[PDB]
Amino acid sequence: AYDRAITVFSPDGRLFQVEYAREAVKKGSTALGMKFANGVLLISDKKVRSRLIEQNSIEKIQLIDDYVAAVTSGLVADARVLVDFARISAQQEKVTYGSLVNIENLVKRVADQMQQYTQYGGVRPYGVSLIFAGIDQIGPRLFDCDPAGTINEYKATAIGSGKDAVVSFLEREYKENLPEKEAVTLGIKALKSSLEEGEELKAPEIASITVGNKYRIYDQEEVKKFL
Amino acid sequence: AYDRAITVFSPDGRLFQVEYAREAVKKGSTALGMKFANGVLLISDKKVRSRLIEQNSIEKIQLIDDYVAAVTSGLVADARVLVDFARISAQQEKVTYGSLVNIENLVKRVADQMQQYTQYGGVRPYGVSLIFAGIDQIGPRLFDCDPAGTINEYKATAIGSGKDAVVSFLEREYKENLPEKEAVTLGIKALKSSLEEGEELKAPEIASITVGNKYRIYDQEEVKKFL
Amino acid sequence: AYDRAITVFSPDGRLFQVEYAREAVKKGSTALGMKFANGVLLISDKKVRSRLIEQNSIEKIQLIDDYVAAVTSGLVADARVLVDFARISAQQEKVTYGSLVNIENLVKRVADQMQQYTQYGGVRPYGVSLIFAGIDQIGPRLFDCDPAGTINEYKATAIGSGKDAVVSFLEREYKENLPEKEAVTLGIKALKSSLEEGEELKAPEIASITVGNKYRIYDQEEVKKFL
Amino acid sequence: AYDRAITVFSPDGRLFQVEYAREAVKKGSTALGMKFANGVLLISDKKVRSRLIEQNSIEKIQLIDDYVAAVTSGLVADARVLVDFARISAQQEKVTYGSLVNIENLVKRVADQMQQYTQYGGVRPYGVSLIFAGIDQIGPRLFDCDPAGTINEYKATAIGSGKDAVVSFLEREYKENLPEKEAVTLGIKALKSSLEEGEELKAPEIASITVGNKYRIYDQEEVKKFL
Amino acid sequence: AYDRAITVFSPDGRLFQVEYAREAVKKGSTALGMKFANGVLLISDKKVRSRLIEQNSIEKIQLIDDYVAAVTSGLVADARVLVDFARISAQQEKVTYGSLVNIENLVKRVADQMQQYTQYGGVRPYGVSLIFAGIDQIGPRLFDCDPAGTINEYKATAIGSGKDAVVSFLEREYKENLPEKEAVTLGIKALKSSLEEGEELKAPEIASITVGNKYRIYDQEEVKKFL
Amino acid sequence: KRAALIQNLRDSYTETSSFAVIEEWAAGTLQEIEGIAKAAAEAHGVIRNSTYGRAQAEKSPEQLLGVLQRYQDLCHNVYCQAETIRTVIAIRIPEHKEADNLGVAVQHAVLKIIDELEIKTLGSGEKSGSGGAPTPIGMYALREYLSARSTVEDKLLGGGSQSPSLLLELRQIDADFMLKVELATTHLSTMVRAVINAYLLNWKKLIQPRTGTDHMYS
Amino acid sequence: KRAALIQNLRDSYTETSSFAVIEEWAAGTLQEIEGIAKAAAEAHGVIRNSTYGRAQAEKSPEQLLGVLQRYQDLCHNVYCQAETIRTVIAIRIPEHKEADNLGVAVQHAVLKIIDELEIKTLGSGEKSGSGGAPTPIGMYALREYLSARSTVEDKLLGGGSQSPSLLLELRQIDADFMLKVELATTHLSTMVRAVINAYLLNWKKLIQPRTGTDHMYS
Amino acid sequence: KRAALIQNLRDSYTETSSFAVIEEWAAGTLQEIEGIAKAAAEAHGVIRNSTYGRAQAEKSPEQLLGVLQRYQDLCHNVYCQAETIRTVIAIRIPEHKEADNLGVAVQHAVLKIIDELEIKTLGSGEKSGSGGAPTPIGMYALREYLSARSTVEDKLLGGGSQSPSLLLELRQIDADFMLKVELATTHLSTMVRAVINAYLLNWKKLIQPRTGTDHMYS
Amino acid sequence: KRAALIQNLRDSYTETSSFAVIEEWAAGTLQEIEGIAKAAAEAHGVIRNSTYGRAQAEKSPEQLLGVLQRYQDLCHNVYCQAETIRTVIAIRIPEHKEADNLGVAVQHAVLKIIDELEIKTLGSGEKSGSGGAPTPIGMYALREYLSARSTVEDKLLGGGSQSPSLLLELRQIDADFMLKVELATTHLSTMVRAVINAYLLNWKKLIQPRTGTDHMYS
Repeated sequence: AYDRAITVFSPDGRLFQVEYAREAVKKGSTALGMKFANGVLLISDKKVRSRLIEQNSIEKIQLIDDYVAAVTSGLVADARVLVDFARISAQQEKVTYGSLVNIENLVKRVADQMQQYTQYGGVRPYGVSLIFAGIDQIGPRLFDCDPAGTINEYKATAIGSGKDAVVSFLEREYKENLPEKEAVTLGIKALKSSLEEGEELKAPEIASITVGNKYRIYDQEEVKKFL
Repeated sequence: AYDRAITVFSPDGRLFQVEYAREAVKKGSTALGMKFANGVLLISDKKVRSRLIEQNSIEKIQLIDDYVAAVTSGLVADARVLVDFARISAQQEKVTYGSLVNIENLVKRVADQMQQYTQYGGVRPYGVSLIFAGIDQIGPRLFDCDPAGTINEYKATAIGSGKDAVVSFLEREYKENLPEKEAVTLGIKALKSSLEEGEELKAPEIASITVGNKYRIYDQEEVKKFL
Repeated sequence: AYDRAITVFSPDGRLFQVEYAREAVKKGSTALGMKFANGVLLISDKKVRSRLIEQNSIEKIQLIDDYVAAVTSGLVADARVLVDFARISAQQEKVTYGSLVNIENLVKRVADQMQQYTQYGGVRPYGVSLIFAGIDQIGPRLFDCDPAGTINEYKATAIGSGKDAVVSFLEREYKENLPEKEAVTLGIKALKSSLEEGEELKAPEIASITVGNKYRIYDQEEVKKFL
Repeated sequence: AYDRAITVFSPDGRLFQVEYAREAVKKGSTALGMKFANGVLLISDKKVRSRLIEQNSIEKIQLIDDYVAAVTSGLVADARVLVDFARISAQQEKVTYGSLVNIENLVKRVADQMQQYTQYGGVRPYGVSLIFAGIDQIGPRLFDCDPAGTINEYKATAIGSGKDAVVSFLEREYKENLPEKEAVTLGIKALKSSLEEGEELKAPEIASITVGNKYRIYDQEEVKKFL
Repeated sequence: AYDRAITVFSPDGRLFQVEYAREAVKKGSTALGMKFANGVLLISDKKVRSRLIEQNSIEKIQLIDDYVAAVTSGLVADARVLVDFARISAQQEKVTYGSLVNIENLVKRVADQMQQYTQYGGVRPYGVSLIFAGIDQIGPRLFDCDPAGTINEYKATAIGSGKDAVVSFLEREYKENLPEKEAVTLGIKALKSSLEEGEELKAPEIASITVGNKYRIYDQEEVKKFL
Repeated sequence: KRAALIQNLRDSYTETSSFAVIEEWAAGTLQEIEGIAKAAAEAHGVIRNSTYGRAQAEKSPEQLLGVLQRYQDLCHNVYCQAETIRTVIAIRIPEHKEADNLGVAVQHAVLKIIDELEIKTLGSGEKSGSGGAPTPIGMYALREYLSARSTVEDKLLGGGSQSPSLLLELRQIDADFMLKVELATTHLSTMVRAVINAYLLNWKKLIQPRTGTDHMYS
Repeated sequence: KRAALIQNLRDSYTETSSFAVIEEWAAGTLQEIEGIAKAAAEAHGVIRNSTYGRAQAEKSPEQLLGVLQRYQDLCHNVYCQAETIRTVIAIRIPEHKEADNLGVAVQHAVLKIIDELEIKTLGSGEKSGSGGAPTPIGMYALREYLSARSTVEDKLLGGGSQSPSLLLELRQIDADFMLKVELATTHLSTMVRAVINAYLLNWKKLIQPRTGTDHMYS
Repeated sequence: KRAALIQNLRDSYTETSSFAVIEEWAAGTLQEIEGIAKAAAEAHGVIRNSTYGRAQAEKSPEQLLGVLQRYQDLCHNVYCQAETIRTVIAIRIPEHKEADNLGVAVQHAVLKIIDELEIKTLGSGEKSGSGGAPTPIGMYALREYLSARSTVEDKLLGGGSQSPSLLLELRQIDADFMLKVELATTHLSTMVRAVINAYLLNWKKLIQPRTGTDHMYS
Repeated sequence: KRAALIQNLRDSYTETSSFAVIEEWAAGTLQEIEGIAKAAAEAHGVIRNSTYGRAQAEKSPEQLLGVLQRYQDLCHNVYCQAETIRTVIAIRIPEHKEADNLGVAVQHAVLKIIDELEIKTLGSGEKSGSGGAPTPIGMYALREYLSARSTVEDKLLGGGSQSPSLLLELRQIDADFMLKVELATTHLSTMVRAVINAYLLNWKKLIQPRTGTDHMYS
């Protein structure tokens, strides 16, 4: 039983409970982000799941402010709490300094909140991964962040069940500085490459932002033009 | 024993104690809600259970305010505590801003309270699901909310033992923008479709609200006209 | 071991420790209440148990105020603590508003105290059930309340070892709006129906209240006239 | 293991750890109290146990104030702590109201302190029973109080190893309103009836109080006149 | 099970959970530091791991201030949290005294934070080792610091998977007071000596500081001239 | 229809079937066991007082065969009756679950002693386990006796064996098999009385091993 | 294709296959077992009332052979039928995991009693374990009877044995083997009824031992 | 009436029945065991001093048969008496429950050593388990002796065997069987004394294994 | 070089080797088993309708030998094939560690049922354990049959035995051995189908029982 308590190391220096939290992330639907020419975008598959649901409501891309967005994968309730933390944390920084100079610090604050929950007994980790994408004073940024509180910056990355399909595809096909429309197409292709063949990709979420602008969420009909 | 503590992930990234709380919800009697033309309604079956009970008292639909109602299913005492939280939370918002612009946020606050009880050891989850229905500045709304703190917005949904019967029936027969009386009929049909045949549906609870009005609770004799 | 901790759900969504608390209630002696014409009454069997005890002292019916009374069954010390809570809670309401408009809310506050002790580790539940009866602005009221924090309003009900005998007898013989003396007789009959035959009912406690009056406790000699 | 934690109910609704605390009480030497004509008394056997002990010191009857006394049986250190609590609690009431109208409430406060330690994990129960006897505005009073926080008022009762012998003897021989000297004789008889024959009763402790007076402790020579 | 709790000594006076934290450090890529003529340097291997990562971002050498830097090995999230602590701790000292006279004390504060997490139950140790190097009023300094809170000052040392290869190589080849370029070469050699042959060292991180100057981070092209 | 199948099974083997058996065991059966015990003891006395010659190897004593057949007939009935009680319990073992098994534990507890009665006490099995056969004599007592005796009858009859001890052994086979019935009957009585008690104290849970009050849920 | 292979297996041995067996067991099979019990008891009466001479060692009683062949035929069918239920469960034992095994536990639970039915009750194995053979008589009853009888036949026929008890043993072989069929059939009935109950209460988990609602994940 | 059935059982096997046995064991029985030990040791001396010839294969020594029959008679009584104590305990094993079993544990504990006395020490069973038979000689001692001896008698009598060691073995059978009774009686004494102690220290819980004070409930 | 040695082992017994075996088992093997079953059942009918005289002790029925040789040849192939799968798993059991053994547990789980198939179902061992031999007939079925039959052939041929039951037993040997092949084949089918399912659901972990993402370490 090196397996049952967030505070117990295995004899090889592993935290299995943290690693199990990471398996929760794998049960979420795939999402991805990539940097392109003067911008960054997010695409999220949506496991669409009944006509009785309201579609235009519950959805995985969430604005953190006008210049920063996140997608999540894993336990939904956990994700919601972490997105709210991200939002409040962003506004605290804005009130203190008047602006958000480096998105990396917002992500670190969320990652630190997550790391805490891997070190003190009495809590479980969040079963969530996030991708964060936006423009700041350094430029267009793309980070991910996992249940361990591990951060990385990427040119392109994914989270969810289809992570590995989407990542190897992008390892092969990805180029820097694509125009937006080519970046979106590449993204749709990568996402498709992760599905069981004889399985159609339904309308995903797409959001983009380019330097000197606010985020825009593509509406369904704009998205279909890529399907 | 990946099974015994709210704070333990299974090796597949599951929280079985939360999934067990969800089984508590299945022991409750079925309730449902659906959006219709400029409105939303709730119907609840009541496991009527002795002539010595006071009927006009203890009952599953509860007003949160004049424009928002809830039905619950699962552990009754848990349900009571959550409805009270909903009510207080609603008034807090009203005092802060003067009104309740988006019912989604009330639901999120209740869902967050529930998610907390799935992350800190020393507590168990609430064994309750709720449906929330009302009118706000977006329009008529219908949410559910489960022991995990998971939220979804629907056109129609159900909770309780007969959930799956009622949901697949609505998946087949449901149409948007029905007039109120047709909506209610469709609802009564759906509810009936979940009973063991040779088992009669006794008088259920029905509440409705239409844009620009307050909630109205149907009284027994108005309900019988649909039986 | 889904069995050993108040905070563990069984895989079927049960809280066995709460259910065991409920078995504590079954070891108490039977008590009952019923609504009658413009009033409500309580009758409690007293397991009389030695001539060395002081009878006119320790006894199961307790006034909460002049208009509200309770009987308990189960662990005596637990019952005492809950009756005190009920009394203080009643006075808190009276100080805040000047009166106690709806007895249901007093009962809810007691039931909420009890539900708490079924959700946080570090405590056990109260092994007590209570019947509350009194007059308020709605009319004559009769509630019970169990270790889970579950509430119900009744026309007639019982608690303790003889619960089921007394309840089925009342399910057969009970009628609404009896005069007081007939109500008391019916109650004594019901109580007797729960004894092992060749076992005589000794003098029970009886208390009644009718609209526009305070509670009265029957003294022994008034009670004997019904034996 | 329904047996190991104060907060666990057995499947029959028992708290075995509380019941075990009650076995601690049985290892104490017998004491008893009885009401008599306008008064109440206490007699305590003292397991006298070496000539090197100071007798006129450590002893089981303890004055709570001038009008109220207690004997204890069980764990000595626990008993000491509870007697101090009783004393402080008595003085708190005196400071608040100017006097101690009903001894029952002092006893309840001590019994409540004890009930607490049967409901919150992290403590064990007190392994003590107490008899309290005194005069108040109701009259002469006699209560006992056990590890569970259970209270009863008696005409006569006992605690300790010889409880059952002393109680059945009193059930046979006891009469109300005896003069003091006859009461004491009856008590000494009862206590003797609990000894292993061929075992002599050494000098016990005796204290009495009659209406309108303070307690008096019999000195050894007054006691011997009854041996 | 002398193995499962940070607060349990084995019968030989070992804290295995601390020793397991230490195994986490071995999974990190190798880094090293050495003192040279009027200076100190750090070299870190970077397990480069996909062209989709942003290289110029996430990297193991971190400035603590302008005159002090650290490399870490082990759990990344833990490392981040410890580097932030190091930074804040540094500024607290600067605000109290106006400067940082002895780098040893900064290290001790970090080491003490780490030791705490090896003595109080309810937390796990940090799975991180750090090397600290900088100039202070004593001169050029080089410390390491492990999960146990153990500190040592070195002329040269390493942390990570290749520790032992790099340390024995330096035990053979190291000389004091080399010029900077020879020091860097020796370092690159030592690092290479720890790789599986038929495995090429990609561009590492290098930072150096010499008395009376601030730290400088070598850029990729300056580093390649040594490869 | 699945509920109907379960219901037919349970309708045909009710708590009255098992109670019927227990009533019989408390009355008739323990009396018969007693009589067999006394028959056996009486036969043991006759044999103890006998001197055996070659004449005894030429006829199988009918007194002993009668006692043995009578015991086998009782054991036969007790086995068939035991199996009624088992059927009544086994067909009410509820849906398998990792909890709510307080009643199920009572069911397996009582089934276990009824198995011990049939396998172990009655010696009903074809081959006994590594537990051995703790009962002094099994169901197939007649067969055991006739095999033991015929081997010794052969050696004595043939020129017959001249072994003085072999002759005394023939007698000891007769003696011991009546002893074994006295002992076996006492043993069986204890066990039958134990099951009477176990059943009558536990029957409610044997029939309804679960009752789940959803007062708590709405 | 791997899913296709699993699917073929499961398509060919569906829940209807196992239900078909259970319906038969509830109706036909228990009746057949009952008849065999009555056949056997009747034969036992005939033999109990017989006096055996050397004549009886010269012919194998066809009444007994018939009863034994009839039991062996039933046991044969019950075994083949049992194996249908086992195949239905065994091919739906899911991916091995350290958790989410509440349904798996139901599967192993029911497979265990079907194994006990085949190995232990039906005595189907070539050699029984250190548990012994708790059934009074196995599948290979005819074989057991003929071996037991032919050994005694030989000794009696040859100059034949003069053992009086050996003659009575021949008779006891005939008697006991019919007794063993009465006992074995009651025992088999309890077991078959037990499996009817176990199956009908548990079948949903036997077929779908896991269902995992990812309402919680997005 | 169910309570009446339990009450009849318990009225007919009361704590006096079990105490009666224990009083006898403490007085008479241990004395009789002693005497048997001394009878056996004396017979062992007689045999140790004898030289055996073919004459000894022609008669079974009546001194040894007497000692063995005397031991078998004691074992017989101790078994019947042990079963009284078992019945007294077994019929007061209370309702099965997962708690309140401190007294129940006392009951099973004492039943266990009485089972060890009957099965293991007295060797009362038909076949001993994989535990082996730790007692030097069982209930069926006379039978064991006569079989061992008659085999050797046959070989010696027939042309008889010319084995010098076979002749000495006949003597060693006589010697060893008297040794085995000395050893078995000491062993039985320890066990009987152990049960006297275990019973007298535990009898209150044996009879009333539960008492539940509902002072705490009202 | 040590990695090279491990690599050669694993290169020569890859997941395709084990998949090849499972494909065959799903197709060809289960069909062959089915045919053997039908051959055996047909032979059993022929024998059931026969009256045996001394003529039958003078020739070994070639129909039966064929069926048995055909079963032994299948069992032989299944065993060799089973050992391929074992080799594929056993050579990928990773470095021993007290943790990270979720995949290892899958490996031991599947190896366990393949062992059960070889030892227990196929009866491949020289001597079976205290578990007994739960399969109706083993690999060495021909040998078992011939030994059983020849012993009875001898007694019948010699003056031959005059046992009527011995003659019927010769017939019952022929009958039962064909029955045992029907039963054995159904049993073998269940087990083969069980392993098909177990392998196809678990193969990924059988080959790669660990994958350790050091995203968390730098």
